[PDB]
Amino acid sequence: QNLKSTDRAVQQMLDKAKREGIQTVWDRYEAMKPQCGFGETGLCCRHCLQGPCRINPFGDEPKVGICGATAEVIVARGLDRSIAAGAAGHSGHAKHLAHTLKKAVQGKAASYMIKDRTKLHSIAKRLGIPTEGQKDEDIALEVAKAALADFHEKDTPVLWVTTVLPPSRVKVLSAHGLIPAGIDHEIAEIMHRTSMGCDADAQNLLLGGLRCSLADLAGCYMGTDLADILFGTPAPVVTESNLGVLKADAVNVAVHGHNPVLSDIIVSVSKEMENEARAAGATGINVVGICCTGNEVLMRHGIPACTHSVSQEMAMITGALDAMILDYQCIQPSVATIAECTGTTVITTMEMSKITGATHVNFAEEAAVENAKQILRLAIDTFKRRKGKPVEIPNIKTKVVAGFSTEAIINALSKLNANDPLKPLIDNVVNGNIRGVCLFAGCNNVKVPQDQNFTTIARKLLKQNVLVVATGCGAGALMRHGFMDPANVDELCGDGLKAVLTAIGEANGLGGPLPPVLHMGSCVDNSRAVALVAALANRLGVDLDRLPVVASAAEAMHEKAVAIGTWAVTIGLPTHIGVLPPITGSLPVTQILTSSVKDITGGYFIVELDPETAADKLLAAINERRAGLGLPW
Amino acid sequence: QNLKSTDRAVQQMLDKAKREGIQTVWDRYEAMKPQCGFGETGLCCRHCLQGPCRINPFGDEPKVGICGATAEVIVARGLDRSIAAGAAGHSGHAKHLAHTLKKAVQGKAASYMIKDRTKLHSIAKRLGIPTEGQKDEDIALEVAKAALADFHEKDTPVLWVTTVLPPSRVKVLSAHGLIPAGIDHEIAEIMHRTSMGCDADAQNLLLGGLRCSLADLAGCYMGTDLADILFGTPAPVVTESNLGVLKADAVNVAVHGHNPVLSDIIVSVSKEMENEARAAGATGINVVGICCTGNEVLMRHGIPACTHSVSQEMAMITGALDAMILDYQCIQPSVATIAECTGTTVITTMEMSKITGATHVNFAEEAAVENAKQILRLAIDTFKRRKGKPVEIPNIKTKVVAGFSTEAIINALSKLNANDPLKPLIDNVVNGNIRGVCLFAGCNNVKVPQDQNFTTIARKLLKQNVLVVATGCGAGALMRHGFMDPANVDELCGDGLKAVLTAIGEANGLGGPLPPVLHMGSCVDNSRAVALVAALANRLGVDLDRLPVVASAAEAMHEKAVAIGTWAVTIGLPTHIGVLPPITGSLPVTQILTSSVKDITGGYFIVELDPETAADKLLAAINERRAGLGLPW
Ligand code: SF4
Ligand code: SF4
Ligand code: FES
Ligand code: FES
Repeated sequence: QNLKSTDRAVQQMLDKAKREGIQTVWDRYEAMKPQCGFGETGLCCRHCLQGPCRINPFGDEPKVGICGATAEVIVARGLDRSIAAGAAGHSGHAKHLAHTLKKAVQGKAASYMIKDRTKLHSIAKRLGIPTEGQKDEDIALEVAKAALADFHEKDTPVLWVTTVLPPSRVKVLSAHGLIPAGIDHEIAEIMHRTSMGCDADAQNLLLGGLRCSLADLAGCYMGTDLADILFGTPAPVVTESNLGVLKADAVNVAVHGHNPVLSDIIVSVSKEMENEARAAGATGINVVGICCTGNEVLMRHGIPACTHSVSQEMAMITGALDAMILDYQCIQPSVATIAECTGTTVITTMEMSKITGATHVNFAEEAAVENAKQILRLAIDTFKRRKGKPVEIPNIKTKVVAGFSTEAIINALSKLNANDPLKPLIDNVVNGNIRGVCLFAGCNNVKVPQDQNFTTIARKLLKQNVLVVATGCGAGALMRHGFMDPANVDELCGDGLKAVLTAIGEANGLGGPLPPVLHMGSCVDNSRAVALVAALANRLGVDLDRLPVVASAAEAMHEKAVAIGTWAVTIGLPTHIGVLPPITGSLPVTQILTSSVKDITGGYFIVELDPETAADKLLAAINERRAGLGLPW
Repeated sequence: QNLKSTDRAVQQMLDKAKREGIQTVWDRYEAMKPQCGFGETGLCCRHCLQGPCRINPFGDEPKVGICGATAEVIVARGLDRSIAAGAAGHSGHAKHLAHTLKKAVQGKAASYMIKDRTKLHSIAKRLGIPTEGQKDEDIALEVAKAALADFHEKDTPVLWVTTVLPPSRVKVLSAHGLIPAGIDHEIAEIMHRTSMGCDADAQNLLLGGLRCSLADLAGCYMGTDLADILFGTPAPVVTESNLGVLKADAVNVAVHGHNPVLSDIIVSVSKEMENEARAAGATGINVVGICCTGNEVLMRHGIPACTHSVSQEMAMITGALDAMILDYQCIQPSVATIAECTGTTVITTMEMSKITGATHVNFAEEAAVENAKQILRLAIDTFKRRKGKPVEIPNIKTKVVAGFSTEAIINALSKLNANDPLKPLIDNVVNGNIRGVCLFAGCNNVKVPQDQNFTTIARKLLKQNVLVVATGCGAGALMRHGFMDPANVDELCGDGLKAVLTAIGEANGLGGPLPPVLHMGSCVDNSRAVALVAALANRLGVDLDRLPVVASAAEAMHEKAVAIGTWAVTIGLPTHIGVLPPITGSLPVTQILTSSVKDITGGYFIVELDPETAADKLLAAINERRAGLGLPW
């Protein structure tokens, strides 16, 4: 099973699924092989009913689409639609939160409130909204109005782009026409320009893609900002991860999907119901996280993470998962079928994300607590049906220190330099104790043995003194293999990095170091990494494409991950992707994305499927940035 | 060549392309066969980087997508993305016009103005904008603001849906949650819900598709409304169509694409430049139309239509097409390559729609006349380079009576009943002289011999006394085969229909009938057919799904045509599609779209590739509607 996942708890559940005849994502992948090489290379188009069109990567006809679309047009149009789809997910999430904040401060949803007043006022100031003499509720109404206004054209560009990057970066982007006019405007323009008989110039198409990726960045930053207002900015927390966080004698409830509007309410209402759960024979309600909504409640509340991404079905295979509470995105719809076998109650809550065979409980913010109780009573009832049944929870978990919002990182660093917190970090980049920074982001993918690329690359970079930060299921991969446990710093980190993590941790009273990898949150919380990197660029007086900072979507899957990698390139970072995106069927598109975009944004994709080679390429990119700043490397 | 096109002028140009070795759309189609059956049936998904996933229509594995997506989910998600793409095109067009109207009345674009003041005031009244005591420019600013507001959520739904359908239809749609909240909002929600791990219930997905199709309807109606304000509501005109409208001794300039913002300015500036063209040896500038922008200037100015859709390359093969002036959508990008062979100057004008190898002249409304002169001077220069070269313009053209906006149809009918214009039409539906109404819409498709389905179906329906109306390239097909020439009424029309067309035409002083088919305009002007049908429903006091009115996208191609067919079903019409959409790989999705949607909206798709059978099915649908109104049939 280690060819499927490097996670031992997942391997144990794969053996249970095999002997019980429960088909998994890995079995469905095997059944799909060999996969279509036209789609794998990007040389397929179904944008009109004259299709499907395909182009042989090599050889004879077909060489061109029926309408005359070349390989470079077809590849660029498909990639642009993936970016637009990713932007539609992250910004759908953000829009949901904007509507929740508005309802809250209009008195329409009393289960929600302004929890981080400080962040509300800072966002208002950043956006140019006056706070002096204003009621918090009125400021929040104006922030929610500004959030919603960024979805459409108006007399300003998207402010969750132009106010969150330094002016010199905005200027570079504006000079190339890359600043989005409106988030949903750009998504629709992509769908228009990529439809039949429209845009048919690869560079033009890909510039539109870069712009739409910044609409995705705006949605991510907006979702982090609004979720911090509503639910609190994360601070360092200690918890655990992997399937051993399930407890046979508790009602085990996973929150899965993306939006904390849902998750966060499940967490508080579940403790409210301890006594009812005990009344049912359970010790209590054990809320656990899957995917980004799990990361949201891990970061804010220390809720333990059960699993992530490709292995999500394995939580159900234990037999102990009484409920899986879903909102949207990244939920394998197989979970509704598996539930018939495992007893789990799978519950959808959002009207635009239903799964045939799952129970639907409409969630309304206006009725959030009651809707939550309804949902948790189904969970308790499911716990009751499994009294007497043995379960197989692998007794495998790791310790996880997390909660490293950008505010938390700056506060930690301020213990070493109170009035210039970023300076101790920059000092150690300059003296070589920190070689650079790498952000691990994005998914697992069934094509890659689960977590192998994240852990292989992260081990090489940590030994070379790279400060590693992580989000989403990249953070999930690293947490489940111990990279968020400070007890593993000696094993994993180079001496320079160890010295810095230890100095910061001691100054923070820890009696030891920060963990090897800093968990910066969910995938929208890649925006926190942008805030940190923009702050470092501003403090140094250089643009982002001069910093020794890189990103790696080492096992990417979702259209959202393609959008994140594309905005990482657009804001100026060397950006590794460890699965093949469907671009290899066009050399000119590949050359743009891996080379000539350097002359546009200064960032660039590094496509590399072999993780040791990827680590070497990421180190070379870091070291090239060091050299360009005149630093030793 | 008649297996490729039923148009004799196209056949002649196909012989010229063959002996000159110029590859055409039909050759690229042959080179693509056999096409992929997974894509043809809809059983392919590339929504994440675990893909491509496919499902065998029959047999053994693969049976399910890697994430667990079933065939019905994959088929429904692909269809929903096509609807969203279509909505993105028509509403991109509409948004462009809204911005042009705003610029015009703010003094920012003096080449544009309020030409149809009457329509401006009626649209304002329909939208609820006050006109009394207001400056036309202020009313127009408020209409343009309302147009732009319909792209995003606000305190009202999309008004270019709810104000253009009768209240009883709005109520039906609202009861099913189908009224769009914002045009670009719905497009983005589709892209979100269809991304990996999101919506996975076929009925839920398809309800979202129906709602997004009404966003496309709103974009079409908004684009017709705004283009009528700016450029005038069409009234009946007489012109010609097919390649014989090109003139060897003139500078031949085709306007191609969709938006009249461009086309309409080319038309007036070209007459301004007669003397310059004569100075170059030409008799003048001969502007001709291709595709919908050609339909826009045909309807408003009587500009002759050269060709449409699948045969658009053939205009260039004549050797006489000096320039092809493009905006966006439905332009085969092959035209940029063919131009190297034919001498034509292909000029793009919109920054989101470029074609490698074509000259780009940025068009700005603020500089429209100067930009137009620049463009037409390239055309004159191209004419000069071909002095001495023989050309081969087929001497084949038809007479075309067109210009039948809904206002023009009502005015024509008012000559028979001044204060109740729709009553003479309804009287003749009741007495059986008019069996029903059929709208032909949408594209040609290289899979169908060009125009064969439109003309075969239209001949059967006209003999059975159906009033036939047409738009877009359906109108193009029928015009090029003589269906818009009143001299062909005796040949084509049943005695009842002939009597009505003659009575209306005589009352209009024509000394003869209206033409066999009424041209209602471009594809956004399918909204004119909606206005007529909604007016008839309102006058009868019944909803649209009780009228004997059907639609046929007999040779559909573009995602826009899929969106139009889907909103035709959503507003209550039986809607034929004469090519296979990628739904046959899911019986449950097919059953929804062809049968159970009748219980939701009262409309339904009729998929039928054989045109004689399609005509029989369309007549049965009309006659079932007649029977339900208690009428003989
Ligand atoms: S848009 Fe062009 S390449 Fe794509 S399916 Fe249609 S004809 Fe083929
Ligand atoms: S979304 Fe599901 S069906 Fe589609 S490519 Fe990804 S794994 Fe395959
Ligand atoms: S031919 Fe396989 S993805 Fe289209
Ligand atoms: S397998 Fe051919 S369209 Fe994907």
